[PDB]
Amino acid sequence: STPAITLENPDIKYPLRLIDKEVVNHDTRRFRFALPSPQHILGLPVGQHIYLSARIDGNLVIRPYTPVSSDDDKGFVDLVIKVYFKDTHPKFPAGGKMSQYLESMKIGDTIEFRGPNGLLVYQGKGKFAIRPDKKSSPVIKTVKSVGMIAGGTGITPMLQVIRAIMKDPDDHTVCHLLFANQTEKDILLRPELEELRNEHSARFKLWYTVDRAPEAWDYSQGFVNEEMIRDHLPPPEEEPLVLMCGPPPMIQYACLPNLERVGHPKERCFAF
Ligand SMILES: Cc1cc2nc3c(=O)[nH]c(=O)nc-3n(C[C@H](O)[C@H](O)[C@H](O)COP(=O)(O)OP(=O)(O)OC[C@H]3O[C@@H](n4cnc5c(N)ncnc54)[C@H](O)[C@@H]3O)c2cc1C
Repeated sequence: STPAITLENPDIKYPLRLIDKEVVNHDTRRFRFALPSPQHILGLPVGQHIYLSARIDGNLVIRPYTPVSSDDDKGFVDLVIKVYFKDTHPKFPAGGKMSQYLESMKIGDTIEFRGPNGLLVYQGKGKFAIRPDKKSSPVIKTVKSVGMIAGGTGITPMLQVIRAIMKDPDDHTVCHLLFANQTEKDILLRPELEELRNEHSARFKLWYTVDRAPEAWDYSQGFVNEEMIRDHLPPPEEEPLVLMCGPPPMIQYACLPNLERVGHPKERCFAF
């Protein structure tokens, strides 16, 4: 038999109860929400995400999240969240709406989840099903390697796919991640990524870039560029699938132009 799923219908909102909040570091949290019973699973295909929705300061706010849990977890869903506090970044004085709302929640408060959503589903052993849109059907793309470019919060769609691959010992797909952040301090999920590298280096390649680097830095500095894509993603000759998730100036200026310069087919590069 299979566990009961939580996300039965994508147009229903499921208010889930907050049961634990971990302060990972000053501005990073892990929020654990209870599913309807301890024996439920979320019901989120690999490749897809959920949305959170709430009335925040009187207005509707909806945002996508990819849990760090999986359908192997019974009874709960975990979200890792970067909190964007007001009065910290000069270009974003108000901070972030949903992330500050999450930070304000009390244990026992609920928030609405909906899903699953997204045009890409990983079907295992290198096979991806990618819709060109929500009523069109998908392209069952099969690849030997996956190039992944994440910026900031865009890591969690990548991590979900990486973990699904690594846990299947008969999945020979190789994932190459290039992960960009503002600073070293601002990197999400570094221990988790480095554990995967420790255990699965043959199938998981890891590289970081930071906009500004610390004194002691072993990786790259600057925005994603042509050289980083040549050096840290599979070559286009091997026809990898290229996945991206990051702030829309990152995708537009740093990722797509440079993927094209290396020779990857731009129009095949998928943005979560
Ligand atoms: C598929 C997918 C999965 C995602 N998964 C996650 C996840 O697991 N965890 C997660 O935390 N986010 C995730 N995100 C990002 C998420 O959807 C929101 O963009 C994020 O929570 C910020 O929303 P907000 O309402 O707090 O900010 P908004 O009010 O929408 O602010 C807009 C933008 O302003 C920038 N900004 C605001 N304040 C600051 C600040 N102090 N410093 C730097 N930049 C600032 C940010 O880039 C922010 O996105 C995901 C996005 C996608 C597309």
